Amino acid sequence: KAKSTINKGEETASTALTLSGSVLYAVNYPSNTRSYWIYFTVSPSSGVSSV
Amino acid sequence: QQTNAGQTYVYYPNPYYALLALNYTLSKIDKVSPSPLYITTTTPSSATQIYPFLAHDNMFTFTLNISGTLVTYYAFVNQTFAFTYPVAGDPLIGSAIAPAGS
Amino acid sequence: VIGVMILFGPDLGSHVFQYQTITIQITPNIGSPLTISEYVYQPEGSVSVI
Repeated sequence: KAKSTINKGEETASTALTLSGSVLYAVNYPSNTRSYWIYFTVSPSSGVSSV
Repeated sequence: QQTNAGQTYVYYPNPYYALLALNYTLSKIDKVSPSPLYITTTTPSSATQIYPFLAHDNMFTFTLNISGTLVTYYAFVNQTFAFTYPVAGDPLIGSAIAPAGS
Repeated sequence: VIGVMILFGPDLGSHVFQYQTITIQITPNIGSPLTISEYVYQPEGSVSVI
């Protein structure tokens, strides 16, 4: 149980995301009344581990 | 007051317009017994006669031209104080917070 | 690299995030979560980069 705990702990300090790429916000531009969507890209923090 | 994107921006176009506003608030909005400023169009000669306490307060005047008639005012202040009012682009009215870009 | 797109519905699409703060958070099962908080002045171009 302790061995399986260190394994989970190491995956905690190693797994993370990062925002690589600006965020886009869409809206009816001539008349700012209604929003449409939002888009952005995410990647693991470093080449450390999957997520 | 201007409206766009569901929000209503307000501002006071002049320091004198903001003074007259502060007068009404101190009088009726929040019931404060000592009012720091009192603005009246009555000549300060007789205004002092009816209100004896205004004889010790600093006074500055400012005039306005409403409907062609030159209406003058007399602001009496009894204590050195400062106040703030929105002057450009403040949609969050009623919270005392200066948003970014205001 | 993974793409994310948040589509708005009728409940929220009737508001425009102008002079406001937006916050999004992605929290997987195992690992630390990512919070993204921005401030939007005014939308322009029909695709605002913010």
